[PDB]
Amino acid sequence: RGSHMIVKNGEKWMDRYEIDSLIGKGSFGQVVKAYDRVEQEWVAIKIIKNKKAFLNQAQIEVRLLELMNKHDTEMKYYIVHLKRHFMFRNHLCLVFEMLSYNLYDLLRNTNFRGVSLNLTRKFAQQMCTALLFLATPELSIIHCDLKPENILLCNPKRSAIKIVDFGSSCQLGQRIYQYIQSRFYRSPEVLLGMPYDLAIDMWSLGCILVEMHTGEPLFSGANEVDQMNKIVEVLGIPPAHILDQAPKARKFFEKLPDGTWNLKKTKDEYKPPGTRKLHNILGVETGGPGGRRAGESGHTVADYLKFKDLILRMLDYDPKTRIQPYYALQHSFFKK
Ligand SMILES: Cc1nc(NCc2c(F)cccc2F)c2c(-c3ccnc(N)c3)c[nH]c2n1
Ligand SMILES: [Cl-]
Repeated sequence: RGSHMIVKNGEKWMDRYEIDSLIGKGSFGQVVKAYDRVEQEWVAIKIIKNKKAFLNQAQIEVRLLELMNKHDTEMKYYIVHLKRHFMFRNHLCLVFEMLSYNLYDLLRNTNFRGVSLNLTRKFAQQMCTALLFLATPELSIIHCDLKPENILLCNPKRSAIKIVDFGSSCQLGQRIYQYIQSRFYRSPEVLLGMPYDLAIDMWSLGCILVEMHTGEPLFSGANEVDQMNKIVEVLGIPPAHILDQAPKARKFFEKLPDGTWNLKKTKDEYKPPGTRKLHNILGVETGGPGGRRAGESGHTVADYLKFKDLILRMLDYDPKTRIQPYYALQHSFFKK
């Protein structure tokens, strides 16, 4: 009774799946680590709730990464592999490859100190490859929920990562669901109710990489007004040419005499627009985030300037000008 299924541990499904542990619940239902008796390998099984909303979302997710499986390319390997699917005990079940803990657990491991710029660089490259694969014309898949939680390590003692959770995913010209992207990673086009393309995932990747290295969220809004006001602290007021074409622009800003845009009141107070420099957040010249990387190998001002430039390309207010996967992979921040 209710949405969920039966958690036991030790139970064996279809004389094939030996269930030993629950990895973690999601909005969509459960994920469990089990053993495959016929393929002789470990598997994580996504158990979708017995509801239309989540089932319909699962059917899209199934369809999208089946489509990804057709492509002959090394790059497809940065997306989680779906081995098979079957309905069982009235639940849709997706069998995936076993991966490891997410990048939010890896940050919690360091007590939110952040990982090294060297590891942040490896993550940034694998994700830029993954976003590139998604952008293949035949695919043109917009994940719409990229965040540390949906980025998983393959093995806990190694740097290789993959993207998971394509329940929220759509395809370029579509406007299916009311709510897309996690608030902290929500790109400003989505905050202002403007149409969105594959550019919104690159804005999420930008916020994620800064958090990976500083150890904390770049823009941690409690609500949508908080989110925009905190993005404005770092990047200033958005372009007038953007705010002039945005349905929800007059939620957060106000048109002035000069045809200019100034902020609305705190109601009841943020740092003035663009005064919370990304220079001091990364601490390019003050020994890295909170001074914690001072003296440390591979944490030079030169290295912090290249990372800073690349993140600022990814945090472009303009989705037309924001850096695309193919070109972010040519950046000096990755230069060999
Ligand atoms: C250790 C582990 N873990 C995994 N999942 C971790 C996890 C949770 F435990 C709970 C909620 C979301 C989530 F990604 C997964 C998934 C997975 C899971 C969900 N959706 C997709 N598309 C893939 C595949 N392999 C996994 N391996
Ligand atoms: Cl709000």
